[PDB]
Amino acid sequence: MKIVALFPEAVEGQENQLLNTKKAIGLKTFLEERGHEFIILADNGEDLDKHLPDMDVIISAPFYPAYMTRERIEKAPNLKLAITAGVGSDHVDLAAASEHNIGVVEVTGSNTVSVAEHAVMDLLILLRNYEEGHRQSVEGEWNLSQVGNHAHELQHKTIGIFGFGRIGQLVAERLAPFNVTLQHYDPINQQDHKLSKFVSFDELVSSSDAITIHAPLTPETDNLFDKDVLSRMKKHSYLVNTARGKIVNRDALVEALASEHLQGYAGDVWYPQPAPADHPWRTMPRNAMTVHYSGMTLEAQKRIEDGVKDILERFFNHEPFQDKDIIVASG
Amino acid sequence: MKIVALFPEAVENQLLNTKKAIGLKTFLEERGHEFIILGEDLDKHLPDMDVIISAPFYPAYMTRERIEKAPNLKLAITAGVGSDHVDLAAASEHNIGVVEVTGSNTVSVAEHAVMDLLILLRNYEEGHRQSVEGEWNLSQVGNHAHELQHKTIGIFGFGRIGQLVAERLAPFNVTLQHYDPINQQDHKLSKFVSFDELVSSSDAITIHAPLTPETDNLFDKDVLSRMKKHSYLVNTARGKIVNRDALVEALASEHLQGYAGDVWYPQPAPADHPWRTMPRNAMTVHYSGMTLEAQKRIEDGVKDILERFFNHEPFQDKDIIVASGRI
Ligand SMILES: NC(=O)c1ccc[n+]([C@@H]2O[C@H](COP(=O)([O-])OP(=O)(O)OC[C@H]3O[C@@H](n4cnc5c(N)ncnc54)[C@H](O)[C@@H]3O)[C@@H](O)[C@H]2O)c1
Repeated sequence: MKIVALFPEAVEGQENQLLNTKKAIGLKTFLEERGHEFIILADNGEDLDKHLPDMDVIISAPFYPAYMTRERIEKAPNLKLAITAGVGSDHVDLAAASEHNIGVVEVTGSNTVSVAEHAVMDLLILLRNYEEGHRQSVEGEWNLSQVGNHAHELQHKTIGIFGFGRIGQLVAERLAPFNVTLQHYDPINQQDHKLSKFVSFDELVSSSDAITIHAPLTPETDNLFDKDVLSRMKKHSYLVNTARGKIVNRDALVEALASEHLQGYAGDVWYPQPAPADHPWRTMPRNAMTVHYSGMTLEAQKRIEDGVKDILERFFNHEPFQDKDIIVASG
Repeated sequence: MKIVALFPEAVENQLLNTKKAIGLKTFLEERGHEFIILGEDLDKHLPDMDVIISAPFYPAYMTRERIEKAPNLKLAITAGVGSDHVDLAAASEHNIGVVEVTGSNTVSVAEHAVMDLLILLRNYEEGHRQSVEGEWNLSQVGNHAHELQHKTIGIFGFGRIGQLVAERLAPFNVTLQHYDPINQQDHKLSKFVSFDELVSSSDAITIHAPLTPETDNLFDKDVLSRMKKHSYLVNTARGKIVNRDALVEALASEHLQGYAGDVWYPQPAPADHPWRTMPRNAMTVHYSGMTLEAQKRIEDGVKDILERFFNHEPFQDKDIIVASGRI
């Protein structure tokens, strides 16, 4: 079986990174030890194309995805398994993958905590106006009026958690001790929790001091926070989205910041990814974006390495995956 | 009473302001006092002012020279905490009361420190530079990006803020350890530990101690190097606890992966303070006393003092710097 991987390019010195072309999350030996062919693409597109005829299994991370469009899938008569090194498979045409009977699996669980940490950090950076505080530090300055102007304690604020699954809940736990009212909305998790009051969406949107997103990208969350929803959110509120870029309307969110309806936006997830160099989210007012590594913390890497490995093991001998892990099922 | 306030010009829903002036306009003229907001070339005012008010980051200086000229002044209010700007000696002798608003930012400081831990370990600074910069490395940012979870965090100084920081760190599933000269029992939350051990065993250390003669320069070149490789230091206690220049050596050599905090030697930090420019800092200037609800706190306090003064009531001693006749 021939296994193709796309990973970020290794850089001299960065001897830590697991998920790159050099250390390639341990698969070279792991694979080449089991009789299989292993191809790491430093290519993305065009060098991808020359493997489509024969790749048995494709592998990539959401942070740096090999897009499996219908176009590409149809070219891959050998392909049986698309593994997402991480969580988030929107880089794969599920519909076509389904129709060609390719399986699609990601490593559920592997980086939930990481992402929670990143989100509460974002709350803090946003409310505390860390950005201004650090700019002034860096730029020679010392001006408390202008930092002060947007600096808030997180304490006593009301936080709305949109999507109260694994990460939503991890975020509640860590936010609870900061003395803050929690509300959440989830289709299903619609009971009060020890930590959060269930609330309608309408209500989450309008009553939250800031909102953090922990919802999947489904037909309902697709472009959910458009001009209309942003509009309905409290004036001067904040928004944190480390779930998926597309939930939040690229352009609407800009107009919301520039007009100052929204006090700030942070998160680490983009449409599309990689974020093109001129993505307006990079440059826009009062942002605390980072590039997309929150679920790619170093420790997160081991967890991913170990999942991809376990998957490939089960795959190679017809052992059935944990349901956790299956996006599209295959025979 | 005629009440004078110096605040900065506006520019800004800041409260300590020529525009918002912590609400003293209507508050005062609604109980019939005169209210004058301003520059310190209103000497042209101090013959007869009953009360002066200012904030510590933009003081009206009450020099002996000016106090002698100010014979009707009964109350100097500092909108905030820190009355360096008032000659207490003279205050005392001309029986002016000097009072402060003991606005209480323990929680603020704790949040700030916890955020610094996050920014440091997760590699937010690089993560954000790449963003703004239009890059998309991933080896670069991932290379030093860590979960806070599972890390051992050492708290140097287990008073209110340390404790406040513990409670917030607890649900992140880290090992907490602390050193305290007094709370040397295990805490349901942090294991007591010797300072030696704090230094050498901690993944990141946060300083929550007071500036005493034994905390002065405690984090010098020796303790910094006794700390593990690639560890992190966060200091929102006082700048001189950490040796200004040693720490720069400690980053530059990459013994320390990171340093953040909002306290400096001296403060305000000189424009060229090396901690500004040093590698892998997450320093801010020291606002925090400065948050919007720190302003509401001050607002309410300046009001409560003025109200007390007006109805001739007693004060909290915590608020009187120089006591005086009424007071
Ligand atoms: N930044 C990263 O590196 C990274 C890593 C892991 C996960 N994530 C993202 O974070 C999100 C949260 O992941 P998780 O593990 O908590 O998944 P989860 O399944 O535990 O959480 C999703 C929850 O949202 C709810 N939900 C479903 N449809 C909804 C809708 N229309 N409106 C609101 N809520 C809805 C569901 O009830 C579900 O329980 C995921 O969608 C994932 O893509 C990103």
